[PDB]
Order: sequence, then structure tokens, then C-alpha cells
Amino acid sequence: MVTAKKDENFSEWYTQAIVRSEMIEYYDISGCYIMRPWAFHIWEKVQRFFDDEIKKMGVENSYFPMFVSRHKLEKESPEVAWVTHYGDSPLPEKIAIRPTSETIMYPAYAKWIRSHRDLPLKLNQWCSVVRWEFKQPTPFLRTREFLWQEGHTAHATEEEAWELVLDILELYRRWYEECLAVPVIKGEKSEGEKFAGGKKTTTVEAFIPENGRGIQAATSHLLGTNFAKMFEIEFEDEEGHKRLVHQTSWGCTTRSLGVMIMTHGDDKGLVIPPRVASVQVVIIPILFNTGEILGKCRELKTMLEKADIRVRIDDRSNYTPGWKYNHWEVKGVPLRLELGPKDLAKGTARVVRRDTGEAYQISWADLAPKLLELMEGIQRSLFEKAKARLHEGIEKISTFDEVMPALNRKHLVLAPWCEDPESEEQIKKETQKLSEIQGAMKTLCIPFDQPPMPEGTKCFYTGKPAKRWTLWGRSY
Amino acid sequence: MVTAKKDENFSEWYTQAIVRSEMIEYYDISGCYIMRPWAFHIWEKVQRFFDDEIKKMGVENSYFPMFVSRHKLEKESPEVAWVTHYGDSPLPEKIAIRPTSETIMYPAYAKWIRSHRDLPLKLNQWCSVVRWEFKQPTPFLRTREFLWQEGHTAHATEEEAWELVLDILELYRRWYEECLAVPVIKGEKSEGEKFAGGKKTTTVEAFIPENGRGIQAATSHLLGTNFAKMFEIEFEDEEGHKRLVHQTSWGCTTRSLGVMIMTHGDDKGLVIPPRVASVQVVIIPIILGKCRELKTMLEKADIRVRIDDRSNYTPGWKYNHWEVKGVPLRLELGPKDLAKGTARVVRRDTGEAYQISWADLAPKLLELMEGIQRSLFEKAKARLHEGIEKISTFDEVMPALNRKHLVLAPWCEDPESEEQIKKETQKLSEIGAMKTLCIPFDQPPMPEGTKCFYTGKPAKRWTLWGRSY
Ligand SMILES: Nc1ncnc2c1ncn2[C@@H]1O[C@H](COP(=O)(O)OP(=O)(O)NP(=O)(O)O)[C@@H](O)[C@H]1O
Ligand SMILES: Nc1ncnc2c1ncn2[C@@H]1O[C@H](COP(=O)(O)OP(=O)(O)NP(=O)(O)O)[C@@H](O)[C@H]1O
Ligand SMILES: O=C(C[C@H]1NCCC[C@H]1O)Cn1cnc2c(c1=O)CCCC2
Ligand SMILES: O=C(C[C@H]1NCCC[C@H]1O)Cn1cnc2c(c1=O)CCCC2
Ligand SMILES: [Cl-]
Ligand SMILES: [Mg+2]
Ligand SMILES: [Mg+2]
Ligand SMILES: [Mg+2]
Ligand SMILES: [Mg+2]
Repeated sequence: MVTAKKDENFSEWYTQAIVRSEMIEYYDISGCYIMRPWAFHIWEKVQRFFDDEIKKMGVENSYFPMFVSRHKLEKESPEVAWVTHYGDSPLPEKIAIRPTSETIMYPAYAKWIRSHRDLPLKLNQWCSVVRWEFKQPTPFLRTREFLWQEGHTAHATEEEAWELVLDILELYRRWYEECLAVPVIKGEKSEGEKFAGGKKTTTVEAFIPENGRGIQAATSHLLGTNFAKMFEIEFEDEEGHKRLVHQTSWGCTTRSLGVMIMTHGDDKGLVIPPRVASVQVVIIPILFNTGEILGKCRELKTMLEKADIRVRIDDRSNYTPGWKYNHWEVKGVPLRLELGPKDLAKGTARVVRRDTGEAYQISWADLAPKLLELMEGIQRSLFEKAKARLHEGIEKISTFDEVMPALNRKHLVLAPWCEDPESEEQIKKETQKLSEIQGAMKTLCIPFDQPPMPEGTKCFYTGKPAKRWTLWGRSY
Repeated sequence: MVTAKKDENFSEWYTQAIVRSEMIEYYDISGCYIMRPWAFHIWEKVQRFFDDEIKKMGVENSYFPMFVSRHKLEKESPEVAWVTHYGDSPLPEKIAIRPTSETIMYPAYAKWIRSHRDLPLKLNQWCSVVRWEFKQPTPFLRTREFLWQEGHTAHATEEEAWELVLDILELYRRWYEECLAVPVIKGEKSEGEKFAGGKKTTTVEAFIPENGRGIQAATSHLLGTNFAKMFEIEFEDEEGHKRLVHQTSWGCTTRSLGVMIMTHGDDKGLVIPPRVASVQVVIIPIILGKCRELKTMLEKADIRVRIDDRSNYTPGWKYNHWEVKGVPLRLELGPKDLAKGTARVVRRDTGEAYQISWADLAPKLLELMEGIQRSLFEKAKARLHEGIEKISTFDEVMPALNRKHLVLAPWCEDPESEEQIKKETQKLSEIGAMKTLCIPFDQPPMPEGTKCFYTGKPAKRWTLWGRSY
């Protein structure tokens, strides 16, 4: 059973919910975690979604090695794990476990690209990534081993690369909004928060109401021509001139599962969106074994599986129905089907939806279509409710004085900002100092969706003219 | 374009082939290779196949960590990679990269398995593995980081575990034989080649005609109860007693790709079985509007098609490129074909050309594709059987090895003998060792007089021997 209350004791709730739901088992190495089926299946669902979508844009998959020579990695960091020996035997030079794959992939890109006919080059990989994170580890959200994909592309023009950046970013919106029912906000990173290797970083950001924190959900970079300068990725154009390629890179990790847990979970435990749940409907026979009820459960299973609904009968002998209800509630199965002798006599079954608790009486013949409609309802309502908590979590302000009260209410702040890089630094400091007295607030993104900006408007901090609205907050 | 000859220098043919098809790029860390799309997509076909099949047996995927603490791994190896630092700082204790995951998975098993209600427990994972191999590395066949799937299961009885050992091994036969059209022999490992932590090790074995080497294609172990005792994987049975569990484990790797390549490849380069080819039919314009219509048509039949309508290459360049890459069928369309209402079609395995009318394409291309696949397999099976010699005594071995053959020979199954045979064969080759590949499930009759071909003692079973990877 789940006992820590979600609003009151968020950290404990989260651990309880991931452990008692059977998603995660703890492990003797810090910041590493076991991903059990109930979590891993969700990762498979989103990997297949995204993979299929990039295969439509002409991206192709590859696998580069997890190892990189120190020489190659330090070409141009305290997080990098170094291998120094195998068995008893010292290596000639230490070797790094990949923390990201630029220094592995880009030298190969310099070899493969010779001519404009080689462009665009579009690759992705799925792989694990290792980083010795300094911060407190958190399962899914921050781990020292995480799973991700990483895309790297090279184009003859900026315009084509930018088109891809945005197309990929829309797929990350989809990953989170369409599969996980988490609402996100597309936006440009500030100068201080963007990938230092690139020209412009775009991002998809999320908000955890229960601790008032923003969190970057995924990232898509327009890298410009600078890696191609560094690594010498050049092409003869059709006029025989030597040109630099234009590059993008993008990634999203097992962090997304965690954001999904935090968003839809409640005091009983998980709530998993139907699109990604391992089991969408659990059949629970009201049994404390004559074979009439399980006979009908099996029948119902077959029937529902014909509509591609994922189903499990919990036919365990030694557990009471109510025990089982709770069990599958902690796991967040979006739908429970109850079948007892009553139900068996009526030709009906009783269905309870995990998001709201609402119960329904449904005739055997209507089950398949009615459970499909219920899952669309559940999926959609999870989203709409989270969207509403997102927009209730953002306070629009005009002045630096509105900042601290807005952070204390566990809110994000949306504010007109001059975008001067020095100012971002000043605001990280000033809100750090002010937080200790009573923690740093930073930029999360400049939203693509800009609320209106009355002609005279001034920066909430410097009072200079204000370019755009920037979304700020405490963050992971 | 490929210039080395497969029957003349095999190593350089292989290198050329996997490089010029754009399957493999070489890398500065020895034993490690870049898998490009053309090779990665074939891995994706066989992974999706096996994955779906183990799902129907109730197996579920997971992901355990790639690190394992010194203490846990060094519990009861020169190949294991050790992490000792983050940035410049050293760790309290060093930490190993997963060479296999018994030591990572089995403590959590001991904790999740309490009763018989919790059995069978069936998990699998896809990951990479790192092993600092001392042998000569070879792309795919033997690499320092390789990709695999490792399956690990726990059962109440040995019967049920064993049942599962064989289901999985049939799935590996299917993986090699149905997807990749590589023929394989199911078998038992001898006591000297079995996984030392298990009871029995079953295997499927493949063969490389051009260097006479056998090669383990995949493996599936009846672990018995010995890991259960060591990790404390006990459960409460029906009667209420504390029973150890019965375990299996099994794995297959990217080595499968290299076996496929070496089996079907020829002097012009790769030949890819239709069942695993990302592109089955490449359409080449030599017009563009009909190419589009034909593609649409062929996809109705689920045929995977690419039109190579890239203007920056000559049609000739395209014939050679898709050839080296092993695309099964190539379809050529000019002005003369356009006005005849037909297409010229060339199959990659035999070079045979067909003239096919637009209406008959989908059914005929489907016919040819089943023929390619059926035929790759069948030639490879005949090539396999021409490579194994039934023998009776030891005096036959060296000549058979020099013909680059395996030998099937009756054996007492004394472990000390296999050891002796290796050294002996080592020494006569110096003047190279031959080991057991497997005891085939398919045993020929053993007449009662018969003697072990080496030691002169009464034989037990027929055993397959040769050099190997
Ligand atoms: N330790 C981690 N565990 C899980 N997901 C992660 C982790 N670090 C980064 N991510 C995700 O991976 C995405 C791209 O990685 P990357 O851009 O390299 O991260 P980053 O910029 O270093 N984020 P941060 O470390 O907070 O500064 C990020 O947007 C995160 O959503
Ligand atoms: N270095 C490697 N690269 C690629 N595939 C491998 C490698 N080593 C083993 N395999 C394959 O993966 C399967 C599972 O590994 P495993 O059986 O534990 O290896 P092994 O017993 O150490 N083989 P070997 O090193 O030849 O004695 C093996 O049976 C091989 O089919
Ligand atoms: O990983 C990236 C860039 C890029 N890699 C591909 C997808 C994600 C995208 O952010 C950023 N990054 C984060 N963290 C680190 C590095 C680093 O480049 C370099 C090694 C030190 C740790
Ligand atoms: O890994 C296995 C057995 C088993 N592991 C699980 C799946 C594959 C199956 O063969 C054998 N093995 C091979 N090589 C090594 C080990 C080892 O156990 C232990 C570490 C040293 C290198
Ligand atoms: Cl330029
Ligand atoms: Mg970081
Ligand atoms: Mg950062
Ligand atoms: Mg080995
Ligand atoms: Mg061995």
C-alpha cells in the first residue's frame, strides 16, 4: 500500500510509488537503479513511437562504441568515468565511457562527408550513457547510468537543419503529450543555459507542481557550423567549393518516465496513461475454484485482445479481491474489470477507472468498444487535468518584487526580460541569497508561445526594454 | 566495388565486404567497431523477431545496471573492464563494466522470489557487454564491446526449466535458419566447453567453409540449482518447504550478423536474405512517375522498396552499389521498358534476369524472394554437410582438418580426453587446436562394438569436432 501523501511528503511518495509498484529495485551503486518490466515496458513503448517517427523523416539507426580514447574526448570534465585497466593489466591510456557521442561520431562524419551528394546525413542511436552526476541522484530524473537516444545530423544549409530541429522538437512534444499525457512547453534556451557547442538550443520543458520545479524534458540543438569547424566536416558543393556542414543534435532520456509518474500519480500510487501501460485492463475474478468465473475471464480476455487491448487476469488464489484491487491501483493500471458470480449471472461486468474511481456497468457484448472509448477518455482527461495544473503553476509578473512570493507558492514565473546574459547570472545570485535568508531561480525557456507584450514594457529586473517573455523557476 | 576473392584470401574479402557495403567503420579502440545503418538495421530485424517470440512465452524485458561492484563480481578474470576514476578523482572502490549479468541480476532474484506464486520468473535484457578479449578480434564475430540479449529464468522444477531451455534453442535455430538463412546444428556442449556455472549447456553451432572453423552461434543453459544455492534463491512450495529454484540463461549476439555475411557473401560482396533485408527491391531509373507507381504497388504486398532516384550518381554506379550491399532484387526501368509495359529484374544471388510485366510484379517478386531465401539456406546446408566427415579413429583427423572439415566421431566423453586431443592437435598443427563443437541432438546409430576414436574405449555418442572461433 502507498502511505506518504503526495502533496505533503513528495520525496517519500515518489520512492514508495516506484518501489511498491514494482518499477524500480534499489541497487548497491549510487545513482543507478534497476528498471523492472513495469517501468521498462513504458520505455519500450516510447522508444518505438519515436523510433518509428524518425524512420519516417529518413533518420537511420547505428551503434557507435561506448568507449572513447582520452585523446579524442579531450580534443577541443569531472562527470566522466575512466576505465584504466582490464583484469590485472594497465591500459596504455585511460579510456572514457561515453557521456555523450560527439567525439566518437563526429570524426567518422568528417570521413563520410566529402560531397553534397552525401547530404543530408541523419543518424540516431539508442544507448546507455554514463555521467558521475554531482547532484543528488533521483530515479529516472537524474541517474548516473541513464538510457537515451541521441540524434546527430549534418545538412548543406542552415535552413534545412533548422527545419529538422523543429520537426524533432515536435516529436518530443508528442512523446510526452501523446504517449505520456504530460503537457510541455516548447521554448528557446537563454545564452547561459544552451548547449555551449551550438548556435541555438530548443527545449521542451515540464513542471512538477508538488515541489514547484521546472525540469527540461528533452532538447534539440541547432549546432551551426562550429563542430564542423572543429572536426573538419566539409563538403564540396556543386560548384566545387569547400563548405562547412550545418548540424543538429537532440536527445531525450528515461527521465521522461519519471516526469510521467510525478504528473499523474495520486495518494494511492501510480496512474499510467493507457497508451503506454503494460496492462490496460486487469481482470479480477471475485474469488476467495469451480471454473465458471475464470472460464468467463479467459473468454473476456480473448475478446478484448481481439481489439488489441492489453489484459491480465489476476487469478491468484491466496489474495482477496480487495487486496488485488489495491495492488493494481498502486501499479496504476488504468482499468480494473470485476467479474463475480453476480456479474456472471447478469451477463455484465463492472469496470472501475483508476484516474477518477468512476464505476460502470457494461454488458459483455459492449466491453471491447466501451473500454476503448474509456481509455481515450482517461488518456485525454489525464492530459487536460495536467495541462490545467501547469497553467495554474505559472504566475505572470512585471517586477522583481513579485518573484520570491511566487517561488514560495511553488510557482514558475513568466516575465518580460531583456535577455542580457549578465542579468541571468545576477538573478541566479540574487534569488540564491534571498532563498537562504528566508534555491536559485534560473531561466527555463523563452516560450514559442509568447503572451502579448504591450509596446512600452520593461525588463522585470534591469528595467531596460524587454525583448520577450522568459519562463523562470527553481529547477532540476 | 569488391576486389578480393572469397576463396583466395578470406580475411581480406571479409574486411572489404563489410567495409564497402558500408556495414562497418573502423575505430581507434582496438576490438571495437562502428555499426553503420546497413548493418544496424539487420540487427533490428533479428532483435524484433526474437523479442516478439520470447514475449509469447511470457518473457519480459528489463534493464539492470551496467556496473557491478568489485565485491559482488569477485564473489566465488583477465577480461573484465574496470572503472577506477571519475574525472581525476578516484572512486572509493573500483567498479566493473558488465561482462555478463549473473552477479547483477541474481541478488534481486533472491529478493523477489518468495513463494511458488512468484514462479516462473522470466526476464530478458538487450544491452552491450564489454570483454577485453585476448583473441584476435573480428568485427561481429568477436569484439570487445558486443550487443546481445541475455535471458535469465527461474522455475519450481527442472522439467519446466529444461522445457524452456529447448524452446529458446529452437528460437535461436529460427533466428539463424528462418531469418538469416544460416544452417545450424543443435547440440550439447561437452563437460569441458560447457558453462562452468551450469548443469547442461545446449548450443547451436555454425560453420565457415573458407577457414574450416566451427563457431558457437548462440547458447542456452540448464543452470540447475547451483546459482540458487549460491545466491539464496529459495521459495516456499505448495507443501510449505524451502525449495531452491531451477534456473536457465541464454544469449545470442551481433556475431549472428557476421555468420550471415560469411555464409551468403560472394566475390561481388554481400548477399542479404530477403527476410532480413531493409531494402528488398531497389528500383533504378535509367519514368520517374512509374517508379513511384510501382513502389506504391509493391508496398501493397508489404514488399520493402527503395527508388534510387538520386541524380548525382550514374545508373551503373547504382547497380554496383546496391549489389555490394546485397540487395536481393534490383529492378531496372528505362525508356524501352516503359513502352513495353515491363521491367527488367536481376536477382542478386545468381544474377538471373527476368522480364516481368507491371501487372505480374508483386506476385512474381514475392515468388523470387521466397526462392532467394529458400535457396541461400539450401546451398548453405549442402555446403555445411559437405564440410563434416564421419570418422572412426584418430588417424583420420589431421587430414580432415587440412581439408578444412569438421569431423563427427564416436567418443567416450571422458573430459581428460578432450584436453589431450586439443594439445595433441595443437602440436601436430604447429608441426590450430581442435576442440569439441557439440554432441548433436541428431545422433546416428551407435553399433554395439564401436570404440572411441581416440582412446580405444567404448564410445558413448557421436561428437562433432573441429577448429573453431
Ligand atoms: N543524469 C540524467 N539522468 C537522466 N536524464 C538526464 C540526465 N542528464 C540529462 N538528462 C536528460 O538528457 C537530456 C539531454 O542531455 P544534456 O543536454 O546533455 O543534459 P544537460 O544539459 O547536461 N542537463 P543538465 O545536466 O541538467 O545541465 C536532458 O535535457 C535531460 O532531460
Ligand atoms: N566477444 C564476443 N563478441 C561477440 N559475440 C560473442 C563474444 N563472446 C561470445 N559471443 C557470443 O555470445 C554468446 C554468449 O556468450 P558466452 O557463451 O558467455 O561466451 P563465451 O563462453 O565466453 N564464448 P568464448 O569466449 O568463445 O569461450 C557466446 O556463446 C557467443 O555466441
Ligand atoms: O550531451 C550533450 C549534447 C547533446 N548530445 C546529444 C543529445 C543531447 C545533447 O544535449 C551535452 N553534454 C552534457 N554533459 C556533458 C557533455 C555534454 O556535451 C560533455 C561531457 C561532459 C558531460
Ligand atoms: O556469460 C556467460 C554464461 C551466460 N551468461 C548469460 C547469457 C550468456 C550465457 O552464456 C559465460 N561467461 C563468459 N565470459 C565471462 C564470464 C562468463 O560468465 C564471467 C566474467 C568473465 C567473462
Ligand atoms: Cl562555408
Ligand atoms: Mg548534465
Ligand atoms: Mg545545465
Ligand atoms: Mg569468452
Ligand atoms: Mg570457451
